[PDB]
Amino acid sequence: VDQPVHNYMVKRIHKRSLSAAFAIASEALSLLSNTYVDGTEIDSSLRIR
Amino acid sequence: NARVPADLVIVGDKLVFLEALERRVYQATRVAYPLIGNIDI
Amino acid sequence: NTLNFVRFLELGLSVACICTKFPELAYVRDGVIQFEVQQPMIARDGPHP
Repeated sequence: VDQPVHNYMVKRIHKRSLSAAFAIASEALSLLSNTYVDGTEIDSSLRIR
Repeated sequence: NARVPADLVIVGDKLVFLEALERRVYQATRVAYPLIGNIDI
Repeated sequence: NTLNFVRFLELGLSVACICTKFPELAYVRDGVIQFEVQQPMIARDGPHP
């Protein structure tokens, strides 16, 4: 004669990640970090670019 | 919810999506598409 | 007999090209056209660059 059976299981998490790169040239850093020194008609176009 | 254009097929008695995502993703990039796997005989 | 006159644009070959008038073509040394095509990317994990 058979009797009922219960089961218990445990699963854990597993950690992954994503990575994506993004580069800025040194000329663009020098353009963006003037700190209120530029502002002529030709630096504005390079800053916009 | 949102209404999204994506085709649905029915097999057996189950309603399933059927995606072949090759044009939206894995297009114009340097990654190899999965489901193009290899076997050895 | 009378000859039948055919115009270029009435053909079905006219959809395969974009024609435009240009009077001073003989003074063009090297005409030039550009393309600027950008590509997407996939973010992933693992010891890949």
